[PDB]
Amino acid sequence: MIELSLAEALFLILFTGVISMLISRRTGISYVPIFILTGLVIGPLLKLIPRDLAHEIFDFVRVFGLVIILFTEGHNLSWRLLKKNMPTIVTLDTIGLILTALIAGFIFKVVFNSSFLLGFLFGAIIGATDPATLIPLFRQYRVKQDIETVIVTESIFNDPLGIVLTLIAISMLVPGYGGGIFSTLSEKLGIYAGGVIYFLYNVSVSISLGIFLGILGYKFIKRTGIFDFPEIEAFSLSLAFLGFFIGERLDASGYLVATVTGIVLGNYKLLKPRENIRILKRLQRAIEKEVHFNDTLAALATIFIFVLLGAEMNLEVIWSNLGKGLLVALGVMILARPLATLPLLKWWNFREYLFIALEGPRGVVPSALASLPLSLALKYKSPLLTVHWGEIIMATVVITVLTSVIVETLWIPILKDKLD
Amino acid sequence: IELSLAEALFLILFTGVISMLISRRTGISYVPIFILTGLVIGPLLKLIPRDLAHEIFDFVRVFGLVIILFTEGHNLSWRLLKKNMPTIVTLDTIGLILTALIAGFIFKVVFNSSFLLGFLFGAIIGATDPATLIPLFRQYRVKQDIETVIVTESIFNDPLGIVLTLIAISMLVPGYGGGIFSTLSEKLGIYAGGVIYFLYNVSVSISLGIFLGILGYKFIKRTGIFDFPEIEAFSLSLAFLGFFIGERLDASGYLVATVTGIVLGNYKLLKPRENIRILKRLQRAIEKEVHFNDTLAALATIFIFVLLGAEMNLEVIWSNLGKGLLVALGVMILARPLATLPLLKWWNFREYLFIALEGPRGVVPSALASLPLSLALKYKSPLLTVHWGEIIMATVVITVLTSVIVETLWIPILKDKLD
Amino acid sequence: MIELSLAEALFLILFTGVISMLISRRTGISYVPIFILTGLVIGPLLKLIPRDLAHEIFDFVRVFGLVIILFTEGHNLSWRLLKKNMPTIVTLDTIGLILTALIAGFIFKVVFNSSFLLGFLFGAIIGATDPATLIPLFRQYRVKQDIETVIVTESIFNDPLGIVLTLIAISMLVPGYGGGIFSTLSEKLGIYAGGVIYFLYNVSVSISLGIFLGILGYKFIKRTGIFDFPEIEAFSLSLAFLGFFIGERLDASGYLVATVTGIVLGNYKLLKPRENIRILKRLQRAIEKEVHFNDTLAALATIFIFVLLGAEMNLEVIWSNLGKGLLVALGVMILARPLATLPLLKWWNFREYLFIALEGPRGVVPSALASLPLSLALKYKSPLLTVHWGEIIMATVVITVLTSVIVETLWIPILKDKLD
Amino acid sequence: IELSLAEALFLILFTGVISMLISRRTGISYVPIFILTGLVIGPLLKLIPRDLAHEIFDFVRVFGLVIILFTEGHNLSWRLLKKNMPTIVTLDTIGLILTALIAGFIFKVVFNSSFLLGFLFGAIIGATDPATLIPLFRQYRVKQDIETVIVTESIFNDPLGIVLTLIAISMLVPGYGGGIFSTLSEKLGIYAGGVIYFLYNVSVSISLGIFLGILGYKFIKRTGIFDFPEIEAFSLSLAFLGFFIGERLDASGYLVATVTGIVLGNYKLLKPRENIRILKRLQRAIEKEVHFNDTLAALATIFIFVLLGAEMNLEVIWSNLGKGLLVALGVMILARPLATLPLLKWWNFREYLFIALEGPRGVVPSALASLPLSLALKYKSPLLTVHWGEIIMATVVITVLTSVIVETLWIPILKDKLD
Ligand SMILES: CCCCCCCCS[C@@H]1O[C@H](CO)[C@@H](O[C@@H]2O[C@H](CO)[C@@H](O)[C@@H](O)[C@H]2O)[C@@H](O)[C@@H]1O
Ligand SMILES: CCCCCCCCS[C@@H]1O[C@H](CO)[C@@H](O[C@@H]2O[C@H](CO)[C@@H](O)[C@@H](O)[C@H]2O)[C@@H](O)[C@@H]1O
Repeated sequence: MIELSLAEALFLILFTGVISMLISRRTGISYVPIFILTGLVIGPLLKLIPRDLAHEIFDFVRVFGLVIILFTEGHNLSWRLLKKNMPTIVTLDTIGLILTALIAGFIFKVVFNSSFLLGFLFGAIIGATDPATLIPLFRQYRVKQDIETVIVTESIFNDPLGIVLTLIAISMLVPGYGGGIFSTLSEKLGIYAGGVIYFLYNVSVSISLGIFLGILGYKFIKRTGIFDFPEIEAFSLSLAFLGFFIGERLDASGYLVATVTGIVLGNYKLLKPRENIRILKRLQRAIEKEVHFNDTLAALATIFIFVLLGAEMNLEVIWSNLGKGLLVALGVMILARPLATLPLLKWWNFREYLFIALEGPRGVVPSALASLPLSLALKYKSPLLTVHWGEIIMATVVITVLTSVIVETLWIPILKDKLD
Repeated sequence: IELSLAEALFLILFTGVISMLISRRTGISYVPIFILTGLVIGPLLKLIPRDLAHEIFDFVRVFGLVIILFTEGHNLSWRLLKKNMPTIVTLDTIGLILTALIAGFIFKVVFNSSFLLGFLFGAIIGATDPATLIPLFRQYRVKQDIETVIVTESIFNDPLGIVLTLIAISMLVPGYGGGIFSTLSEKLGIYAGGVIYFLYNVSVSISLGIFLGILGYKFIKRTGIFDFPEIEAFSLSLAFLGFFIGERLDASGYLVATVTGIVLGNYKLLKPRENIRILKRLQRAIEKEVHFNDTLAALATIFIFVLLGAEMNLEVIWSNLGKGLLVALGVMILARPLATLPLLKWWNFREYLFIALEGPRGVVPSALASLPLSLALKYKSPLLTVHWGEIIMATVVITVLTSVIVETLWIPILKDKLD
Repeated sequence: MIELSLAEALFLILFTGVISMLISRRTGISYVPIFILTGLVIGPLLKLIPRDLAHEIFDFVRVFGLVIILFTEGHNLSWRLLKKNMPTIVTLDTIGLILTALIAGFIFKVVFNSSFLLGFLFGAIIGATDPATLIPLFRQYRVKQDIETVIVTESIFNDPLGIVLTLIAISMLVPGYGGGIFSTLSEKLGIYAGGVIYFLYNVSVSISLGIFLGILGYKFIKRTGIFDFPEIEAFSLSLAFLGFFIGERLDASGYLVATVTGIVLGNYKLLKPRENIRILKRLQRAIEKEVHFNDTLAALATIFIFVLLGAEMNLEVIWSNLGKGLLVALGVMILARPLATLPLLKWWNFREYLFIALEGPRGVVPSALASLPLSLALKYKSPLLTVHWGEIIMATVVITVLTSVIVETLWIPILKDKLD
Repeated sequence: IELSLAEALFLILFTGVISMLISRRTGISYVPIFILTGLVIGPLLKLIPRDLAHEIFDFVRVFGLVIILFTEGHNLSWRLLKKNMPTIVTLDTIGLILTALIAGFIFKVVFNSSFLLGFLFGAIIGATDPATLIPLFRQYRVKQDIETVIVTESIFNDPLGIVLTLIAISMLVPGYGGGIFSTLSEKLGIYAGGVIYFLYNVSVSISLGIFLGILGYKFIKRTGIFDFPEIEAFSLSLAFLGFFIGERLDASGYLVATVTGIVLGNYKLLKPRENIRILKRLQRAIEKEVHFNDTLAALATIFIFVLLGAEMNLEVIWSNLGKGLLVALGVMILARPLATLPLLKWWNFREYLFIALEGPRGVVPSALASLPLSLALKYKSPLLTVHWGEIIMATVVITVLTSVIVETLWIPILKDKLD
């Protein structure tokens, strides 16, 4: 079939998305696994959408959708609230993310023999976190104000970072894919240390440039004074993708850049008392509307990601490695998190921290990166990265997300009473 | 790969923003600014690979159009249609087709091209979109009913302006797509077959259209979905469903989507059935949904215009503007009136001359500008030399530009000097 | 596989061609059906070459190969020898070709219900003749000098003409494919008469223009005086394809044009006694070499055509309609020819003509046009021309060529003694 | 579709003919005339769509090359090779590679491009083909052995000039094709891995080459085929077989074919086995076959050159000729000698300087000119920006032109002033 098949796919996607959201609206079950299972049914079960096409879309979505999503997530948070607990988090992401990634790598490595790189990329994928399916649930069981903040921040920050780790890990697996400066710093200064140097490098660059472009955007809106639709929205998207582009060109993760810009505009209010208020309020409201708009967009993107992930998976590989994946998953949930969150114990009680450690689930970003290695393997051949291992990784990640979301979402309340 | 895409989207959207700025503060209509800026971005700076832009255009040509026409379908009043339904119907069937033919004759006798090619050009330049005229309407206080009938004309010509292109296109491909139209053409000749095919198309499209609209509303009732993002996802879903099925039955999915848009945009009808209580809520929810979609459609519009700007090549358009302008003036001065003269029986002569004269060509042709060239270049069909493609496309560009601008300058003079 | 699969295909083609030619060199059996069967084996039997790829090549070959072949065939004959029997032949081709085409159309029509057009195109395909596999055989059994000439001429002339009929017939089946002037003359003056008017038209145009370009070529070689390789060869090809191009642009069969040019250069010797002989002999020999070269080329092309035809066929359709095809074939052989060659009886005896009528076989051109309708059906969809009918036509043609060549080649000698 | 193709072939071949004419009567070498005429035909007249020409080039790049290199393999003397085999081997391995590297350094420091891109450029401009020099050789009476070693250098550099390109190309594609070279690069680094890969390639290619050659001759004996067209079909068949299998085992099929060409061209060897009676006949049959194939190869050569002429775009080449010429002079004056200095140990200094200086770049680079651009444009690989492609290609054009012409003008002066 021709591009009308793509449209058909689109309709099926959105429709099923709506349906699933209805299920969640009508049943306390999180919408994520519903999305996934729905994708599975709509895909492999009924062969309505083929995996090849599914992936063909999935790359596009993997880019744009994630950009929008991350940007918006950038918009959502509040800098004061994060500054409140700033020292805690930076370590938390940096150490946790990497440590979780590394240890799970070791974890993955044992279950199926693989060069570390494979494991490390697995963890790098599972790196990110998404308690977006818990945030409502927290309010639903009188969860304290304080921790929700730091967790939210953790997710919003680690989402792009998991990618970086992933892109780093992948770059290690395939020579040409690695950017220039990484290659240089690697050959020159080893891979272990090179990873770190490039880490601090691209992080610093990305965040700084993100700030730059962000405030530049703010000033632009200031002078231009665009309070009316749709130019503000268009400008927003253009800005995000700009940050992403430039960021990626300079061998950095443009995702983090855009995200950062989102944080800026989302939490930047600098003005001279000489300035009128006729414009500040207009820009405020404008920003608000644009934000909500992109919230909708990001929602769409999210739905796409989960469902497509659903129709992406190969049942055979899954079932074949069903159990193993499970062990890996629960293992990750109950070992990777607590062990990588140990060095925060000096800030909260042996009981207190246990919650936030044991609670962290895995969602969007890893769901979107599950097919990436497979994508490459299909696109480019490499002995280090077999297609086989691609399918394996993807399957395991699927299981991981499922298990994580389900178990965490289910066992939240029990924790509360049993800890507070 | 995707990096270049990101760059492109960035500069396009940014471009659009800037263009809306300069249009805002200079008061000039935004469209020509769009086209010219796109011109800058593609060929002038050589920043954008024309062919990639062509790919993106291949993307937008269906989806952007679907969305745009859907939202257009929303912004409609069934009542105001009901008032002048015969005027409209006469204007969008007979008038449109006649316009196509006439334009065809023009193109033929100006380029020595085959009449089929000319007719293709006509079909492409059929649809109109005077969204830029509206502010001038409410500003110079043009009579309401006129504005209404013109608008309602556009909303209907946009999708009908598409099928006719697909017709001529299908006529160029020797196999005729092996579709219904092929058969009809074989059993009754191309003319008759074409007519019957048209009627089939429109009929089924509208029936299935209102069908899906109703099914949609009903679905909302049973499901009771009133919140973002569920409602929007639903809307898009329905749109593309309509389109997909539409084309699946060889009918203009665009027409279908538009019709569904009409349904939703004009559905306070089954309100007295259920308690109005929740119904008001769904009404306003639909309203905000519509607004959102309006924004989307605006975006897609920007895409289309700017991309059209970038895709053209100055060599051809220059070498052929000397004739091109003449073609444009030609259609503006001859095609519309001769096609709208049957409408003289209902309305006044002055009113007639006005509504005929004021006929700007907008988005839809721009979206179909590259289409013949694309099909020619891709399918490598013998009847469609690529040069012909460039010719048509350029001609379309000229036409659009000139039409939009002089129509935009017509009003103040055109009103007072006759009405 | 990538374009190396095409190369593989090439090797297989030529190799098997060589093999088959060895068989014919080592066994009196004509090389044509050997080629075909070889193609069948190498194709459908072993799936070494897929039908899709096979056809993809087959279009290319269908063009260029035929051009070269027809051109060379143009070169081969001698104008004096044809002028000897000129009145006989013109009628013979014109009437026979059309009549054979028409009657076989009726013949095809009865065996399987079809609109005439289908039958007419069948006959149009079977139109051409190729006794190239008999020409040696004639010498092998002391066949008289006279008839071989007229038959040779008949083939060389009817080969392009069968195409025209075919292209005409096809054009009738698919609207857009028909050229401009045919369309006009058809709508204006009916299809029956339109066919004739366009026939005389494009024939006259093609032959005239062919002469023009031909002598133009001769003069060019004269002034330029290119006696050395390879410029003469390149120029030859360029000329042929030129004639073909221009011919096709003016809604005429460029094949016939090129062929005609070939006839010209092959048999044109005009010079002033004032002119030296140092150049005439050089151009003579040059022409000779170029001719032989293109003979080789044409041979290659021929091999391609037959073998690819072999790997093109669908065994299922064949077997399904095996018998029917046979009846059609022998029917054609024993009815179409004699009945369409009746009006030459006023020139030769009731016995004499019977030979040349009953002997005409069908070869190259029809072998190359067997897949054309199918080609279109696959490329373009049309209710009048189903893919089904495409496969059918192709199969029937295959059977026809096989049967024709085999039976004629086998039963030649018996005729001689039993008639002379 | 095919109509345009026919037009193209017509004008190309005709063009070639004319070019050979003007080259014949003006005495000037035919190659630059080829390139310039192609220039006329493609961009100048806009007669030929550059991209279609690119397609055709994609066709010729394998087949034309296979034939050309095969026939080249024929025209060879095993004896004369045996004489200076070490000189040759040293010249085609170490010398060639060194030339590539040096050119790479140049390209890098002149365009700021990555060293890999430069090296790609080097690999492309590696191979040489001085077929235009031969007449000047026999005319100005250059020493025989020199001519021989240079020729035998070319015949071997042509295919080796290809693999190195495929190397750098493979290096650009991140997956490295997942081939042997990938593995070797992973286990031993790109340098070592590349070397070992090279040795593997050459070894297997030659072994299998002579294998197929022998198998070919033997086949002829058993089959006793001495006549057109059987013999020719056979030849081509064998060539493409060699190529196919060659590439199937990730080896340069070009190298294989060339080697088989060497085998056939130099096989009077097993004559004393069988009665020479029929053997003389097969010998001469092989001779005429070779001649035929020579004609073919000439044709393909014309194709390649003219097409190269048509494919380029004057904008880029102009905007970058200022540097381009410098790059060319650069390689001619620096790359060869520094790469041929190890050959100083065998031959005299004057002879060395001569054979080094006189190093024209011919067909093979021209065939690989568009290849990086093609792969970049098609695969859309991130490391290969299309602009880079245009740059490389143009640079190659400049290089070829200048090299050929100044080398062609070198000889008369270059001989007497030092030898
Ligand atoms: C700018 C002019 C003032 C207008 C403010 C715009 C609305 C911002 S307030 C904005 O409202 C949402 C939908 O009503 C609420 O979202 C809530 O989430 C709940 C979680 O199950 C759902 O029941 C929703 O129905 C809603 O009650 C609230 O969490 C959010 O903060
Ligand atoms: C121009 C200088 C003189 C050289 C003349 C070139 C050769 C032209 S003569 C040219 O020779 C062919 C191959 O030997 C012959 O072809 C013959 O056909 C026979 C049919 O089974 C085969 O046995 C062949 O071996 C050969 O004897 C002959 O029919 C043809 O006419």
